[PDB]
Amino acid sequence: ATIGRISTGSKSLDKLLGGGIETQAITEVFGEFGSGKTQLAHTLAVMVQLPPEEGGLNGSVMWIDTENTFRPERIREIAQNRGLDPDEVLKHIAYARAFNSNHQMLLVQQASAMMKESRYALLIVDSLTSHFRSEYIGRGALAERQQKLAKHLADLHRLANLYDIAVFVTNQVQGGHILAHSATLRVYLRKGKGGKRIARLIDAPHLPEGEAVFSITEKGIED
Repeated sequence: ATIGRISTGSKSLDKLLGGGIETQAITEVFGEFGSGKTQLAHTLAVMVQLPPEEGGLNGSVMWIDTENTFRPERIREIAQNRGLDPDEVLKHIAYARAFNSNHQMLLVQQASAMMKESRYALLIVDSLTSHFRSEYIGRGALAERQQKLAKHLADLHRLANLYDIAVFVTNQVQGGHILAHSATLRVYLRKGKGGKRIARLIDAPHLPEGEAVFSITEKGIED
């Protein structure tokens, strides 16, 4: 992984992303359940804690959970298989459930208070859209749903830039999922076979089209 970025754990996925995930930016990963999107989030929550030589930023994590995504048992396994102390890794993941889209937005707006006293380098939102989709139903509420989501993405981008944090969010295709303003780096995941998952990058403004295969292992993800 390159200077100032966080390695995903997979050398081929890092290459596809131009050297790993960036701070001061939003990486948005699309896929169905089983595609590896949440496995990648769990892996990043450990990788960011590593020193720069090993692909991290010695940073803490904030995890905003909108649908029971976070598995501390998985973090413990990944940490153990990457030579880290699992209890220390968990102590540096600030977990917060978001009960609705308003609460999800407020959690982001209030997050920087805890960032002056500890060095955070990663904010995960898993998932970005589940509350927005369940709360704003039909054509009569669609414009408001997209405006609210765009405002949330602007808040995340501001936080990312002010505190030098990588923002990593998950999503699902449906064109319900496309916004008028492109606030993120979009990565599309799909499930393969034999432990493999495939990532595709198709419309990045400063990265060419590409694809990468990675594996789900006891180390989280790797080639």
